[PDB]
Parts: sequence; structure tokens; C-alpha cells
Amino acid sequence: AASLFLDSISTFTTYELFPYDTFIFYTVLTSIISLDRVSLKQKVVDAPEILTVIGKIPYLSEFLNSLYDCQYKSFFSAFAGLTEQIKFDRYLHRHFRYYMREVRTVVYSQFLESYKSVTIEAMAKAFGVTVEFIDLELSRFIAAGKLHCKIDKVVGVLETNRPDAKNALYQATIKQGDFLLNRIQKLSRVIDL
Amino acid sequence: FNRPAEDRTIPLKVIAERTRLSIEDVEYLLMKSLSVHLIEGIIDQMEGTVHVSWVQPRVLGIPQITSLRDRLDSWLGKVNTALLSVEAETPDLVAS
Amino acid sequence: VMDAFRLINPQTMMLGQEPRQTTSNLGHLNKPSIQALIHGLNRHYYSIAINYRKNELEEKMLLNLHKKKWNDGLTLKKFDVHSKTNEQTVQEMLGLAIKYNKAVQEEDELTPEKLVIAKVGRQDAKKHLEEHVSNLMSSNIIQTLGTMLDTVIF
Amino acid sequence: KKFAGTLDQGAGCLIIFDDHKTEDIYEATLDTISNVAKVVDSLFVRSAKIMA
Amino acid sequence: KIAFILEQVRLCLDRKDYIRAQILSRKISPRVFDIDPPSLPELKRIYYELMIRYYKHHNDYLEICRCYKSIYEISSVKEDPEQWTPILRKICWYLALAPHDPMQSSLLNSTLEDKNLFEIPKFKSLLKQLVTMEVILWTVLWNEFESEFDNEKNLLGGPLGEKAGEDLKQRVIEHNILVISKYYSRITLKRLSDLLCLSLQEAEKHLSDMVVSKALIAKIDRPMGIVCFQVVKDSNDILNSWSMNLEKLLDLVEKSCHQIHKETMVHKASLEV
Amino acid sequence: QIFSSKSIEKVVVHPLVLLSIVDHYNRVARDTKKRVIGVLLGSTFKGTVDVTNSYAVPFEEDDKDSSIWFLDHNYHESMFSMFRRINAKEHVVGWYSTGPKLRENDLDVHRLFSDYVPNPVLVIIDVQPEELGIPTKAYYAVEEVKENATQKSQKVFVHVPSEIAAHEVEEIGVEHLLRDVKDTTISTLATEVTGKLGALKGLDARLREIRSYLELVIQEKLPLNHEILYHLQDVFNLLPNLSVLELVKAFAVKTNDMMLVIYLSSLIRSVIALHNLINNKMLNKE
Repeated sequence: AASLFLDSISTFTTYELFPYDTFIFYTVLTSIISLDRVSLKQKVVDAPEILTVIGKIPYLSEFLNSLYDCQYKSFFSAFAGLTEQIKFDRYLHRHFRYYMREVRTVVYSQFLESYKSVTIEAMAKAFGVTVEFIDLELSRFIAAGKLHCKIDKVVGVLETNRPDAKNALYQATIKQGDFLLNRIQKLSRVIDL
Repeated sequence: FNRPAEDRTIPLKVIAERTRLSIEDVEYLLMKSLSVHLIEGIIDQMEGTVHVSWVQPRVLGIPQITSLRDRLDSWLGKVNTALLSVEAETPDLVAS
Repeated sequence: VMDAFRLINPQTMMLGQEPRQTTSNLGHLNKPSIQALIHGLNRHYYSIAINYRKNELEEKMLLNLHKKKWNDGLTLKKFDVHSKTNEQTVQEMLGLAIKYNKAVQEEDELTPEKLVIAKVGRQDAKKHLEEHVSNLMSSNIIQTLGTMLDTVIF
Repeated sequence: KKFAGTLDQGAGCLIIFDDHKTEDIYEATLDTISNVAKVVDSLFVRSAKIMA
Repeated sequence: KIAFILEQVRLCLDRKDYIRAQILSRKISPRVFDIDPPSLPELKRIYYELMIRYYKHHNDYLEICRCYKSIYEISSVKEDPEQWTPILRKICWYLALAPHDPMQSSLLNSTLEDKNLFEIPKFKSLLKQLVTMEVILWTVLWNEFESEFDNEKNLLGGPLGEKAGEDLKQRVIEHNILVISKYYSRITLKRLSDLLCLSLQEAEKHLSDMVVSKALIAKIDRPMGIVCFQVVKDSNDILNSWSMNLEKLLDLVEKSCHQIHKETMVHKASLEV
Repeated sequence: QIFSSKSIEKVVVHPLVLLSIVDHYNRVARDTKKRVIGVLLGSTFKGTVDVTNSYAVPFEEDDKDSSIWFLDHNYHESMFSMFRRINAKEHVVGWYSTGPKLRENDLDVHRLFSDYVPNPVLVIIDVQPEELGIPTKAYYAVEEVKENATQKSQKVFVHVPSEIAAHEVEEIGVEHLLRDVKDTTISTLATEVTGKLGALKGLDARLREIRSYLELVIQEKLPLNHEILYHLQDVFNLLPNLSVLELVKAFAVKTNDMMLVIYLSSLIRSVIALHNLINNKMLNKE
């Protein structure tokens, strides 16, 4: 999707996508997942392209820049708007539940990597309200095996760690090694009777 | 020399009591006998330990010969168990 | 390449007689060189069959010659260099793999074996893949043996 | 995401913590996945051939 | 030709036009003098005498040091002590006045080897004290050599410079610190401030520059006051040494390996009589 | 600055030399325990002694008086002239001994021979090798001045590395001789594992021999040269601590990385082998 981002920057308006501003906004929803913020500085060059096209959009300009300007609390306000729009839109509605849970975990860990450990009651009034809402949400993502930190409970603090890119890089290898050997062992039974 | 090569880390304190000599001066003596090419090693101040890569080879008698006897019997046994493991693993594997 | 020769008496040749009597077929075992047939073989001279007398002690010492130093197995490769060779060979396996995927896919029903022998993908993606996996396995696993038999015995 | 660095919430504790290790392993798994996918391609094609 | 361009660089230096002086001095390739036949050995002498003045402006203690060797290598100077006597003395400082450098390290080695420096034992101690990996306490060295330093104000070439005393104060720091890192891996900044006879901030500062200069790889933990001089070794970096140690152990025993039968061979023969 | 005589760094011993020496021993000493001696011919380059050719030089040594040893120089110099005529490139390089052990008169042989070469090399070749290794051991005489005053300067033979390499022609002849035995299809591992295992048989037996000699010193039969006992203590001193914890994680990391590379290799071989099996099924059905 992010590949054709530059492709859309240079393409044209067909009968399907007559609105350049609409094609422009589409190339932005997939970019905020696919690339990090050195590539989001590449996306700020895409945002000078947005002063060219998303300057006509008050919604998408505020939605993209709130992640870049670290305006964390207003980030969820338009994220509720986009995700609702993502449901009623065709072709994103097969995966609208997969989008935001990747955008939540990208908005969480961006703030958390910015400290060795910040208390858990600071994120209510600055990032999104509901302390126990943050509690049940961070508990289900560390248990999901991502979002590298470790939350405490009764002294009311969130601690981070830093793991190497070895254990997590080893994890995706053993999935694919099992998957390909599942493919070839099942194949060799099928052929030769 | 008394210590083995596996424990060439020694606290500066013990060096002091053996030398009855102050921390600053113990360190002075250490860096001097490391500088003269008498010794080679490292010294860690945080816990105050001396990692010498400094070991010599001479001056020993019949008792150290008997100690090396025990050590060589030990390593002969170690080699024996390694060889026996290899020989026990081979039959199921070279016959294929 | 060596041969022995002795001359055929010209008087016997002028008489039309066979220069020698053959109770054994050993002399005919080696087919003579057509050059020698051009250079007067069996008209002025003849060949002599050659064998080699070899002493057992000579064979023991000869076998000793090619025996590598028993320490050479101990000489382990530097870990950094060995790892870089592994890296490069892995990238080579990547390149050969993509080439071979194209080769298997582009292959049509009428695949010309003669044309493939004359020119194949990356010389021959399959052959290089096999040789590279063989060499990679060998190097890694010999390094394995070396490091750890040292671990045990040292 | 420039040069490493990450101060604590208010204790002054940078979280810059990383190492440089290009791994044969990740490219290796990519190779294996692509090669196995094409093995399955050949298997399905030649199975279609046997049933024919 | 060379004399004319030498007068030219002299006038430019008198004008303090240093850039033109360098642009011109680069023209004279030192190889022209080395051609076997004021005359050339005297034209030789002034040539470096001019550049010493030029480099003296730039605090290029390194290059200034090489100038005097070539003045030293003059046969006429080498023959009579009254010239090679003061000049070798001058060589002793500039080597010490030059910062720690690989070429600086090697030239010291050549300088110690000279037969001449034996006749200058006291300064030979310096070049040994700087060559030998001795941690030099500043006070013990300086107190003796404050007097010998002051005497150089009266010798040919002028004073060594007011900044030299404070600038020399670094090379012993540089000399000791290199010894420190090699004989200390994790030093308390206090103890470094102690061992560097300096404050924590200066002691740290002399370090901060050195990691900045790349002269040493180290990491300070101001919250802990810990200077670790060891590069973070990757497991392979740990291991590479390890098997290297064993490969020596293998070789070591493999040397002791043959050493043992040979004595059996030699000894058993002595028992055959 | 006294040692202007180029130290002999290494000696390369080629097959033809060994074959000639073995034939000499057989002809002269097939049925006697007499050793056969000869002269070594070749060129020395950059501290390396190229021992190209050798010739039989008949030898006797009294079985009663080892100090007495019948070797003469007439034929020696005659062959120097004659061979050098044949091949001017070669010159004498050493004298070889056919036996398992040195004898004291080897020193006087070396002394007499050094008149022909300022730096001669003594090579001992075991005509009937029992040990797994190179059958040649190189030596050169060094005037060692012991720190003890009461003994005059003693010439002691110092071991030098000896190596076996065969010229292209000699290599050709060797393989032509060794086809009925030799192995080139050995996958490198079989060779390397065999060599490591032989080395383990070497070092542990060497430790046991040192232990036997230490028990000997305890009983009080044999003492020891300070230098060699020094060397054994040195080996023990340089013993790394196999229980180093961070070093243990270093092992674990390298093991994981290498074995997962091997895992790559096994996966890829799976790919190719299954592909070829399917093609074999195709060829069999067609």
C-alpha cells in the first residue's frame, strides 16, 4: 500500500478516483503504519505534498499531524472518526478492526519509548482519559507479546525495558521454518502415493 | 602466583592487607609492576578488583609435581569419558 | 606416459619373419600409439610392456606423505571471517534461489535440454545452489567440531 | 528516530540501548520461505500432471 | 634558486604572511638537497630554520619535531657536540611536546635507540618515561624539569613557550591515561580525579575529549561516576579471543607435545651407556 | 648482532628424498639394526631449506662402541662434484639419519659436516613410523651458553619445523603410486573430525606422559630441564577458565547463530531434493 504512496503522488485522476484530495488522503492511511518517523519525515515531505492537497482537508490534516506533533489526546478524537469512516467505506471494512489495534499499539509505544518509565496515572489526563481503560488495554498487549515494557500495579508506575533485536527476530524465524516444513512434509506424502 | 589462572581477579583490599599498604599506593604499585612489562592485566576500581592477564612459569617442586599428577589423571579421565561417549554414539550412526 | 623400446634386427625383417616368438599375450595389452606406427614401430623396433615393482615400506612412506598435520583440524577459522563467508554465501543462495525460481517458472512444455546445457540461469542455479549448500554445511559443521572438541579437551 | 537516546519520565534516565548485527538468519528465512513456496508451486503443478 | 625562494619565505614570515610561506615552502621538495654533489649543507640549515619559525606560529609541535631531526642529520652538526648537543636536547622536548601519535610513538622509539641519547641520560629518562608505559605523577617529573625547562629559554631557538608548561601538562595526562585505560578498565572518576591529580570535572573533561577525539573508547556514568574503557564486545568479539586463546593452548600443548618425547629420546639415549 | 648466520626457519622435505632414504635403509639395513646415513642436497631460500635430492652415503656404527662411526669424505666430495655437474643449481644442505632417536655422535657428525655447509640441517627420518604424523624431524646445531660457569659452550640440536610438499611432477608420481589407496572424495568434515580426534588422542596421551614423568620425579629417578618444565607450567598457567559466565553466553549466541545457518542449509536442501524427487516421479511416469 505504502509502495504506491509515491505512485499516487505522481499518478492521475481516473473516473474511479476523480478527487485528487481523496486519492491523496488514501495514500496517507497506509503510510502511517508502513513507515516509521525517519520515513515520517519522509511523510512530512508527503505533508508538504498535503499542504498541496490535504490543505483542502481539515480532518486528515489534523489526523496525521497529531501523531507527528505529539498531540496525543486529540489523536483519538479523529481516530474515532476515521475508523467509523473505515467501517462504512468499502474495501477497508474487511480489516477495519485490524487497523486501529495496530494504530493503538503504534501510538502507545511511541510515547512509551520516550521514557525509561512514566507513571500510569499520567497517561489519563494527557493521552486519553480513563486510568483503568489504560490498565486493561496495556495488559492485553504486553500479554500479546509486543509493546516492550513492564507495568507495575500497586506502586502505580509503568516501567520499560529494552530487548535486543535477537529474541524477537528469532521468533518470526521459527514460525516460517515450521510453516515451510509443514508445506513440504504434507507435499511429499501427497505425491508418491 | 599462589592464585590459579581462573581467579586472576583480586580485590585491592586483600592486596593491601598482604602488602599492609594504602589504596592509592597499592594502585601505584600495581600500575608500576604492570608498566615495567613485569605484568599484563586490567584493574577494576568500581569493586576495586585487579584482573591480571599476568601469570609466570617457573620455581616449583615435588609437591607441585604430585599435584600436576592428580590434575593429569583428572584430565585423562575427562578425555576418557569424552572418547567413551564418542565410541558409544558411533555404533548406531556409522553402521547406516 | 612412458614406454620402453628395443630394435628389431633388420636381417629378420628382410627375411619376412616375425622378430619374436609370443607364448604370452602381455605384449599386446597396450595399444600402440599411431605416432609410433608412423615412427617405425614394429618395423625397426618394438615396445616393451611396463609394470612397477613397489616395496611395502615405500608404500607406507608414500601414504605418510599426503597425511596432513594432525593439528590442521585444530586450526579453527576466525569467527568473524567465517561468519562473513556464511553471510556472503547466504546472499548467493538468495540470488541463485530467485534465478532458479525464474528458471523453473520460465521453463515451457518444450524445454530444450541442449539449449539449457549451452546456457542456463546464472550458469546453472541448481548446481551452484547445491555446491554452495554443501560448502556452507561443511564449513559451519567443521567449525562446530573444532570449537567444541576444543571445549571438551581444553 | 535519529541518534539513540530516551530520558526517563523525570528521573533523568536515557533508554538508548542497541547493537549492530546484520543477521544472515533473517535473509535466510526469507530465502527458505520463497523456495518452499516455489516447491509447493512445482508440487501442485506436477500433481495436476499426474492426475492427467 | 633555493636561496632566493628562501629569502622570499623569510620575508613573507617577517610580514607574518604564513599562508604564502606554506604555499611556497611546499615547492621545495626535500629531495633536491639529498642529491650528492651559502652551500647546500648551509642552505640545508636555514631551510628548516625558517620552517621551524613558521610552524612555531601554528603550535605544530608535531611537525616542528621533524624539522630538528633533519637539522640533526646534518653531518657538520652531527660531528661537533656544540651543535648536536643543544639540538638533541631540543629534540627531547618536541617529542614530548608533540601529542600522542603513531608517528610520534615510532619516532620516540628511533630516538631512544640513538647512541647519542645515552650521553643525555636525564632527558633519556623522559623519552623512556614516555616510551615505557609508566603512569607519571606530574609533580615528581615537573619539579625536576622546571629548572631544565627554564634553561631552554637561553638556548638557540628562544623559549619553549609560556603555554608549553600547561600544554606539556596534557601529554603526561595523555601518556598516563593511555596507561590507565590499558591497566584500568573501570575507574572511579574520583579515583581518576585522584590519579590524574585533577578535579572530577577536569579529569572527566580530559576524558570527554578523548572519546570525542577517538583517542580512546570509553563511557562515563556521571550518575555513578564510572569510566568503563572497554568497548562493548559482541559475543563473537568475546569468542574470537576465546578460541584464539585455545588455539594457542592447543599450540602450547602441541609445543609441550613434542617437547616431552624429545627428552625421552635424549634421556633414554643417556641411559644406553 | 653476533648471529649473522641466517636462522633456519623451516625445512621442506620432498618425497624423492624419503624414497631414496628408505631404499638406502633397505639395501644397507634390511636385516640389521644399523642406521643408514647420507647427505642432503638442495637450496636454502629465506630461511627455508629445500631438500631436493639425496644420495646413499654408506654408514657403519659399532654395536659395542656408539662413539665410533664409519663414514668417509672421499665419496662425499666426489658425489658433490658429480651431482653438481649434473645439476649446478643444487648444493649440499644437510645430512640425514635413518632412525627413531638421536645419538651423541650425531653432534660430531654435524661438526664434521658443517665444514661443507656453514648452516647444516640434521633430519631424522623413521624408516618404520609407528606414530600418526610426519615421519621427519628437523634439527640444527646451536651453541648454547648455559648460565652455569663450570661447563664449556655445548652444541645442542634445536628442533625446526619440517614440512612435506611435492613438486607438480612429484605430486603426479605420488598420486599415480597412491591411486590404489588414497581418498579424494572424502567430504572435508570426515577429514577434519578424524584429525581432531587424532589430536585429542595426542594431547591427552601427552598429559598422561607428563604425569608419568612427574611420578618419576616424585620417586627421584629422572629430574627435568628447567626450560621444559617451565613450558609445562606455562601451558597450565595459560589455561582459560572454562567456567566464565559471560563467555558462556558467548558460546550460546554463536551456537544458535551457526546452527540456524545450518538450519537454512537443511531447509534449502529439502527444497532442492523434494524438487528433484518430483521430477523423478515425472520422468518415471512419462
